Amino acid sequence: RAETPAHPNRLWIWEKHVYLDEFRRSWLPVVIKSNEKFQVILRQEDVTLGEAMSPSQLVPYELPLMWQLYPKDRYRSADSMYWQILYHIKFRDVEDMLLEL
Amino acid sequence: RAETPAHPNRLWIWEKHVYLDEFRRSWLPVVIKSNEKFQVILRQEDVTLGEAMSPSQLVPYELPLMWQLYPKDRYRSADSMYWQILYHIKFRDVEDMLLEL
Repeated sequence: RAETPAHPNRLWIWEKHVYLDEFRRSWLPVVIKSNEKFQVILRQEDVTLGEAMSPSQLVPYELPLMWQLYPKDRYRSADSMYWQILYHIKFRDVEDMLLEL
Repeated sequence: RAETPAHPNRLWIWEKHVYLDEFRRSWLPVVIKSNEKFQVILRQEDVTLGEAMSPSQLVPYELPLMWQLYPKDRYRSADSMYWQILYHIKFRDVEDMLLEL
């Protein structure tokens, strides 16, 4: 039930639905709470999915196509916004990431 | 001579020096250019094949077990490496692609 040190470097968007990193590790956004700053819980999920799909065939989105880890552990949105890392925890063979833009 | 735009989304290692894609197409590495990093010539031409090889089976390769195409522009190797597919073409029904680290 503890947090995860090592953080992914990049979170490409695969599907609307699905993000992939450099460890070929699928992450899915499952909730997007909002009040000023929204927050996305990307749960690591198995796949059993494919076909790297385009922005074009994506496309209107609340979340960036890309997510780039910066020197200070902030994630930067493909559209120049910055997202704080809220946690990279794990709860019973369940590994989630919650980003707060 | 013939720039082709839809390149394989997934290179699988069938054996040593034999890859396949989603299409069950044959891709053949003939040259690797150790310039300072890797340059890999891949060329299509189907070869009759049965039981694929195991990674152990194909032994510690020059090449990877699998390349998988990311939305970014590039193929991720089974090793967190990325490869610049610098060209995809055909010279008289002759498919060629170049992959570099």
